[PDB]
Amino acid sequence: EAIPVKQFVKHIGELYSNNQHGFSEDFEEVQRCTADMNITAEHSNHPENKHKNRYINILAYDHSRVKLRPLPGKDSKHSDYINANYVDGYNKAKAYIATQGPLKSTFEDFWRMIWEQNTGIIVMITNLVEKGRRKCDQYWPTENSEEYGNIIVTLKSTKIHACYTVRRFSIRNTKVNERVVIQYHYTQWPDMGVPEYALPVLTFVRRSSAARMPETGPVLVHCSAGVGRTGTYIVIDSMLQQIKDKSTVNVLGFLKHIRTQRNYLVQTEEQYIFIHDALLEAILG
Repeated sequence: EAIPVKQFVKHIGELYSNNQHGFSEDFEEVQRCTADMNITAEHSNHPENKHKNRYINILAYDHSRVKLRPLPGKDSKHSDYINANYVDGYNKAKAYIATQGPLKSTFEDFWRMIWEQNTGIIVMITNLVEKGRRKCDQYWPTENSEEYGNIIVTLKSTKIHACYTVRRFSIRNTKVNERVVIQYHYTQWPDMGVPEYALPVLTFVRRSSAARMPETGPVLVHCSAGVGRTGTYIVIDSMLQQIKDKSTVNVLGFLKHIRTQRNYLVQTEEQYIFIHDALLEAILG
């Protein structure tokens, strides 16, 4: 259960103490927290869906997976699949869709999901290629328009900040009519480990979070696998909201809960520590 901000701040000092022993214990607990739950991901594992997964070991649990409307005709059965899950936010079920960086073979699925779920904000926390590893394919028009199945995406504006870029698109469903989608793209996450300074990430979280408008669909959050940095964002954003609303915090409880909705959310102990670093800076700022 939640603890007051004052207690949380001291708890961080305790977690760091003794060569970070407490952070290691908490993280192991997270890693083991769904071990006995027998959570299935049959759809992710289906041979027909194999090419739709960026990473063989990164699944979308069946009970929380985002489903695409099936397409009529041949191979309709597995046309409902995307590697993506609903994930809760602070006091809001299904506040996010956590998903992998789309593949060229999944661009149509990705934009169809955006249309069908009424998503208005995309949070992207990766570069396309990082230290020679392809992490995500470019699913948006560099300029003008690109067509992804029945969704035509038009670039309207690009605003460049030191640590992130904001791209506004107009999208049109050729079978419907037009909607605004804003992509908050974080461009300075290091190729290895976590950012040295939490401040630019906090700023990115605050601004991208503030852009969520009432009565819209879940905010789409993705990185490469859609678990490590994606989980990190989700925990930070949710805990900031909790602190604002209640002056309490529940990082470990909240993270254990969302592990039930998508595998490996907050993938590394370094990310788990970074969450605390970021929340401490927010509290002190």
